[PDB]
Amino acid sequence: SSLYGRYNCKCCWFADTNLITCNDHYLCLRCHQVMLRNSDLCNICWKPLPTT
Amino acid sequence: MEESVNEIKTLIRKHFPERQELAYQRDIFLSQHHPSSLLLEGFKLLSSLVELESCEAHACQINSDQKFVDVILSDHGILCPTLPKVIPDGFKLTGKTLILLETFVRVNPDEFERKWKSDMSKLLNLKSDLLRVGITLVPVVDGRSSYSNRFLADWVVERVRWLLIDILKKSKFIEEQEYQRLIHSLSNTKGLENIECLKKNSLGYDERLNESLFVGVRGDIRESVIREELIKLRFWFKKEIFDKQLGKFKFSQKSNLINDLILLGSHKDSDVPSCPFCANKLMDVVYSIALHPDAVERCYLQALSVCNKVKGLKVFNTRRNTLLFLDLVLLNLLCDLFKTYDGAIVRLRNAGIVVGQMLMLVNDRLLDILEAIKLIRKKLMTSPKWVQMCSRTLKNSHQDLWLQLEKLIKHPDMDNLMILAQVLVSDRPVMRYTEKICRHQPFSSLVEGEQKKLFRILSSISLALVNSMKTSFSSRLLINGNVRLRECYVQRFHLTKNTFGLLFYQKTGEKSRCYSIYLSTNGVLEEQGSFYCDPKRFFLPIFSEDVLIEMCEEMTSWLDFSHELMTMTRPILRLLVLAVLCSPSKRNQTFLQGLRYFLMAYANQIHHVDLMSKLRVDCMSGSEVLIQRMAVELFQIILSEGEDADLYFARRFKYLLNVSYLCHLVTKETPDRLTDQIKCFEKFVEPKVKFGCVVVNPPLNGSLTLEQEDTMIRGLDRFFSKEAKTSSDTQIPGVCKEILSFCISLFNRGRLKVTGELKSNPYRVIPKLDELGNILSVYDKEKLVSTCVSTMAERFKTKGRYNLDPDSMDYLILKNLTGLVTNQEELSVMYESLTEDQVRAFEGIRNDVQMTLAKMANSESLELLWAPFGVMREIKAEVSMHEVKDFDPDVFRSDVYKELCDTVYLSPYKLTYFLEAPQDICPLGLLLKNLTTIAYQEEEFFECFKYLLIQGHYDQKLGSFTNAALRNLCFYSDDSPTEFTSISSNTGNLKFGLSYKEQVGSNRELYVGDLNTKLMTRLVEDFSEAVGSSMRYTCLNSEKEFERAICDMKMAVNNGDLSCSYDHSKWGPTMSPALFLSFLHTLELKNPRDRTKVNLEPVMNILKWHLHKVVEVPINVAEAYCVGKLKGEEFFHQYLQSRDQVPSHIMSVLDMGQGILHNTSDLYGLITEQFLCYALDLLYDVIPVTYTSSDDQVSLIKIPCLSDEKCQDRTELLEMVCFHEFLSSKLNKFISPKSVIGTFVAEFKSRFFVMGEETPLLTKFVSAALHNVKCKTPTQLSETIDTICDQCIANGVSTHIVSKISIRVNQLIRYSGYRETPFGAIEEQDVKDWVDGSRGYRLQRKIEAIFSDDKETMFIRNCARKVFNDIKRGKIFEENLINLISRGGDEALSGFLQYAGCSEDEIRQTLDYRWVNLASFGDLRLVLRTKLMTMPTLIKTIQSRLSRAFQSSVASGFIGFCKSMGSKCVRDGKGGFLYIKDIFTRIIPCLCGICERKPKVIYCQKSLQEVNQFSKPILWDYFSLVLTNACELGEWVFSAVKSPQAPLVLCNKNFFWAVKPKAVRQIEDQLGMNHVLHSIRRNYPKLFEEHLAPFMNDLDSGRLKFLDVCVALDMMNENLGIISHLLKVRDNNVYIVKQSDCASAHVRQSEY
Ligand SMILES: [Mg+2]
Ligand SMILES: [Zn+2]
Ligand SMILES: [Zn+2]
Repeated sequence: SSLYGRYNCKCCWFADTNLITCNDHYLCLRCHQVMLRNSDLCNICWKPLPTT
Repeated sequence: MEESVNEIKTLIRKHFPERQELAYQRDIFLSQHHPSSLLLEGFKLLSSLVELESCEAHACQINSDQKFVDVILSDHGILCPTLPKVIPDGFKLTGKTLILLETFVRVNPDEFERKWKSDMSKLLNLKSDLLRVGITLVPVVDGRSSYSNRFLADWVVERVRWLLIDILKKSKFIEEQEYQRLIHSLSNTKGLENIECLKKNSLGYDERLNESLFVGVRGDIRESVIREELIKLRFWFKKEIFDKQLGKFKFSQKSNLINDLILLGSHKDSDVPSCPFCANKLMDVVYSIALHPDAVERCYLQALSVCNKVKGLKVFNTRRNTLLFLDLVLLNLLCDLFKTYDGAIVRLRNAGIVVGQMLMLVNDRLLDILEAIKLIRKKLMTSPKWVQMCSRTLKNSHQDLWLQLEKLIKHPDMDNLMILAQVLVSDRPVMRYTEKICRHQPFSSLVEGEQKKLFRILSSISLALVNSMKTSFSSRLLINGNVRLRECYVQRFHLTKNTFGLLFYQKTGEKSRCYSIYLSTNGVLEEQGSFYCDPKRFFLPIFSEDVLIEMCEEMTSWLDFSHELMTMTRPILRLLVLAVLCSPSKRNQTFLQGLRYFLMAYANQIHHVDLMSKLRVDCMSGSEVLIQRMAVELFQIILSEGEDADLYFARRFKYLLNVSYLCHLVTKETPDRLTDQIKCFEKFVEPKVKFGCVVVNPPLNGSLTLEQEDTMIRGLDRFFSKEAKTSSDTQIPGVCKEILSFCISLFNRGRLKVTGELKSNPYRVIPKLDELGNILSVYDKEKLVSTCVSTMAERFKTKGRYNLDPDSMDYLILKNLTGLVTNQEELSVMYESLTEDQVRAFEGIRNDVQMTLAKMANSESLELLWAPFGVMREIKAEVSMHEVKDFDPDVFRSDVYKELCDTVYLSPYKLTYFLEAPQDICPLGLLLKNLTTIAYQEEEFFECFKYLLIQGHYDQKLGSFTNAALRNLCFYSDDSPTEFTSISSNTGNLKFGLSYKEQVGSNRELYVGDLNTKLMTRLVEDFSEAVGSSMRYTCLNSEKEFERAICDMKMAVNNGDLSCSYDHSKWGPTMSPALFLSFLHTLELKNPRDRTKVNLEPVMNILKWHLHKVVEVPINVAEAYCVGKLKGEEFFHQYLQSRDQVPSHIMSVLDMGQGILHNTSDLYGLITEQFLCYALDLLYDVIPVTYTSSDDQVSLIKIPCLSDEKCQDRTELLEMVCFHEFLSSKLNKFISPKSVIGTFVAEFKSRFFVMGEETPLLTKFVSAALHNVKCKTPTQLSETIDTICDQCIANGVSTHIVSKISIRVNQLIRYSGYRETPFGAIEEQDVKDWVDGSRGYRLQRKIEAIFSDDKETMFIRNCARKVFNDIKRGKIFEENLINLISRGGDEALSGFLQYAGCSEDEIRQTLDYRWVNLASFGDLRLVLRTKLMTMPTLIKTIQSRLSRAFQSSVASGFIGFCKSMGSKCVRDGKGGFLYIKDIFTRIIPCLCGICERKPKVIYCQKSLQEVNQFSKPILWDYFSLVLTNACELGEWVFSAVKSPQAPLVLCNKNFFWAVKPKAVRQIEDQLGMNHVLHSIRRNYPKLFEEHLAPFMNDLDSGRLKFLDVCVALDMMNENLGIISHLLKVRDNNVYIVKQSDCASAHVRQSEY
């Protein structure tokens, strides 16, 4: 579709279930808490992670 | 007065009869008055004039009464039997050796060569049967382009060449059948289309040719028939092909893929051991060395330099007495230093000179003690003097200073030499030709230093491997399944403070050999191994031991998200990149490039069913099993991990894709030439034999027999007979006429997405074809032998008495081969530029020329004694291959005669068959006795046996109404088209020839054409390029819609459309010109202005010729098949079964030449693809769009609705895509198994777009930068590596890999004469100089980085700012500078500093920093490795701009470049070239202040007096660079440089974004022609400096602002190059960089 990008999350490509949104992109619920306790409140860059 | 006596009968009183006789043809020209005789006896007179000039130019007698070769040999007494009965123009016959010549004049470049080949092969057939008389024939043919004789000249344009055709065309009504031959011959014109003026006769073959092409193709069908047919076809397909699981595509699963991969490459069932080192013979040698297992030398290397300088100049008689004299010198020097010094052999001379019982020698060779002296006692006891008899030749025939001492003396002291031979007792090498003790530690346990050290040792070994071809290709040994190594070569490489390393071998040349690395640390030798390797495959890892480690570390750094994934994949990748380099093969390329198809099939959803049958390449040679295990085991550790497996899949995707692109580490070129020249003939003929439409040897002048017509018609009938409802799927080539007619019918009326709009009206040396890629052809060899015999057969006719033929004949040969640019120095630099195979070509020419000149002399069948003696084991049992087999005794074999069959035959008692003494300038009539004696004394025995068998007379086979077919003229142009059938053009049948092209997967074939068939192809390709250029969706020869396809495909992957990546298979051999005829026959293509039908009939008549074309069987495969099986391949089956003499010509319906009809098939694959878009839009809900590119396509199909769960109907896309594949089989387009369909990944021309951005290909661009070093000059390869490192930093590599490729190419120049230039190659230590910069800004940063204080280069930027502000703004303006630029530079720099206002205390202070040039008085004369027979700076490229095959290797290029940098290369004014060693040894060494900022690149003035003519400043070049870039980029270049504050910010390595090149704001606004008119108004008017291709007053305006100051700088300074830049657009402008390469880059403001 046209808003947003498809429905998959950018982290793992293969995931279209009850995921959550994020700044310009979606995130799955596994990848959210993984990337939350991986590094910080972000990536190494700033794509991800709005607060809960 | 009939206007025939006007200026014919009376102007013929005015000519010059200045040669052979008085009136001979003119007396029988005055007599006639009747014009039928007056013309026929007129052009015969003019042709007699042309042949009479052309014979005395070659100095032969005229063939007087048109007599044949049989009666012309039986004139003198040489009685010859029957013969092919040819008429020559002239003949010489100086006694058993005859020159035969023919002359002709053809104006056109097309019909020049088709007469030259014709009369050459009419003469060269005559040579093969002059054995019965034993005469050596030499043929010569001269064709010219005019009648420019010596007799009457040169207002011939008003003579008979113009008006005899006027007399013909006027008085045509007398009987003559008038021709376009006589107009086209006698006139002079200098070619495009509208071929319709030819006659078009037709035959009974052409009507059945048209009954098989244009029958069912109609294309006027209405649409609602076609829609019903397509719905019925879909019903049949879903019933009886799909739903029975007979489709070709299927879904993918994320477990069965990797569980069939590890049963594909991972060989479980092989006995190859598990560690990588034991599997490869070269990779444990690298492992064994990777653990550690000056006052005398200066007195030896200088003497060895003098020694091989003596070896360079020819001094003595034979090429063994040179080696014996030189080792006598070295052996006396060995005895000398043993007693003088104290630090003898035991302490200090074991630093490389002696290795234990063996010592160094002349051309990087070794020879042992006690066999050197046993060899030198051989002839010094037989020949009494041999020293004073031989040192006199060095006493008064060299330069006679000797550069030597009491070393070269008489009979050496053998007494202390035995003390030498008993101190040096024994350690002698093995070099073994020709298991389970795993003493190799596991690679994952080695500390990081030893892994990097395993890279270093491979660098050093590979450098010695490439240097092993530097040895001379004509030098041999003295003495000459493991062995024991008496003498050998050596290529020693250095490791540490005392350790060494040697590399023994035993042959010379450029192919694979037996090598044996030792390791001699402190004089103690040590075994390390032995291996075979092909040395020219090892060019990549030469100085690159930090490119590859930083590459592997970058790929590891992509996997940053988790440790114990990058501490686990780090040694697997290092060993992968190490084992790929340690064994290159085509099998490793063909494996590793096939894993991107696997990775896309794992990424997308749908894939072909024969995918896993194409990924498997079968194995050889043991190590390939381990490289396949490491490939397929690196995959299942990136993907397929535990619970957090596919966490960041984009990083894993680009990681495994760049692992798959490590097939570019292995070399792109061929492993062997004859196996690929076979493998590209059983890839040419295997589709045609299976299809069954092969005729062999057509009659080739046009017409055909009956059964060849019938085979052609049967192939046509099988082609157009596929049935629209059967199951002959993608295996069999053809086309059904129903679906093709549907495609044409919907194209004619406008319903497809491309119509017949048709803007822009669509009408708008002598190589032979059998032998492609060879070094020397047959025709070229007899050209060259004819050249040298006819040249040096009259040199000592007018200058001597046939008594003077020195080694200047080799100078004739070498200047004919290598051209030019004297007498044993440039003869040496010409002979040291021939590759080994063309060295053998040279030797085969020169012994032939010497044989002919030995036969040239005159001033028997009664005494033939014994050429071999008739008491040995043979008389003529196996040397009967001299009168039946192997026609001439020059190619008599010695293979089964191994090493001593021949030398037993070489013992007579030195009779008349040998000569008593070796000569040097031996007269003719006794050459072959000199040659057999100089081959006897040589210890080169089989050559001497062949010279005896030439001497013993063993070459014989025991000899002991008119104007109709008078093509007997010099200008009657029979090879010109007048009529044409459907197969012919009155000339021939459009010949072609085969070669290969050396890609990285598999070698694609390549067809070349004759000169007459290279313009017809050009007509058709230009027509279809025009017609396709009117269209909208093709992508082959455009760029606008290629960027538009990229911009659509990024969006289609980022939104979620089904993005299927297709690839068609066998596009070359399966297409056919019959398909393009039947397609184009019923198109419309309406004109732009008036909309009238284009007459497509000329392209029909050319495509019929393309249909009936002929090719040539290559002669190297036609000999390698008749050698084979001696009275197992699909081509070999159709080579043995033919009951003709031999097959040589192949004609068939198929094959559509590879690249020959390329744009036409782009049209076909465009229109039929749009038709399949229509069918899939009709039969489904989708809306497709394609981007075909003549071989492959991409199709971005979107699905309207149902993006929700519980689909049950949407997941059955399989019948759609299998039906697309079914119809594509129906048209002709077969889809290959490498074609993967789905979302998440799209690929088109290898671009690989992805959800996030795109995937950068690190490995492709780095491995393209590394082995693409082709070398002409250092500044040429310097800007070449600048453009490669430019286009590879556009694509996301880091700056560290770029800087290490820069360091590699700097150190790769410096392995030759060049010391260091301040311009260098390219910028080491760079950051931001690539986005807002060019070549000028990188050289500017390099020169500013030399002066690393920013106090001296400033005061040059301020001067540039003053002159630049005073050309544009205020109160001073400069308009008089061209006289200041051209006066040299030093005073010019002081003049441009005078404009700013400077003191004399500082205008000479900045004039002091200076650099040594080597291209000051011109350019370096270096002769490079190129093919046999292949003023200022910017003027040549502007002359190239105004005018709008066989391959070679890279390591041989670097060896030829390093050999042509130690010769007399540098130039010094008046000629008389010198060395680079001579110039750099005269520099005065001082610590003179200036030389302590960057030493031995920047010198002071007071240390360059002795060499002062090679000394320029850099502040002039720095001022020139700062001015000429600020012409064309920025005013910010005049500021300073400061740190960008470098804060503690987020240190991400993976936030690649894209940047636009900012601040490239020029001044000048669209140049291109406004400098050519500027290059006359302020330059001196050198518009007439070779005024080629004018735009003056036919094809000018000007006055652009800054070019007055900004072209003269390009004109005089050698290496700015700014007008090459500003006449071109940028190549990237899409730069993609990191986040910390823009927060850590130098900030140079405009005004700050
Ligand atoms: Mg493709
Ligand atoms: Zn996710
Ligand atoms: Zn081992």
